[PDB]
Amino acid sequence: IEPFLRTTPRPLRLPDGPPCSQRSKFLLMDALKLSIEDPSHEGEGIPLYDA
Amino acid sequence: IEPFLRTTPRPLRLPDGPPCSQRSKFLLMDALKLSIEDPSHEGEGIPLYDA
Repeated sequence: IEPFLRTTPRPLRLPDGPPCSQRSKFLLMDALKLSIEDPSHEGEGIPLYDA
Repeated sequence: IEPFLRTTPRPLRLPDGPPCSQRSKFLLMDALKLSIEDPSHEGEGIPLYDA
């Protein structure tokens, strides 16, 4: 058993290289939306005409 | 020339018979509406889908 002291743990060594790139399926914080208002008398509109 | 005094004119004689009936092409004072609101994105809606 080797004892685990307050000086034993070391930081994780992150790899080197060129910076990572986005891989999500859609934009997260850079997304821009075009918005419209749909009053009560709409129910469920076909996604194509909403676009 | 026969003079026209304040006792000469007589009221028009309206005809007799059963009471007259409506002949307008749409209801005037008995009409009822089914209404929907529209903001600004419904600009030129097809009259069939509005109905």
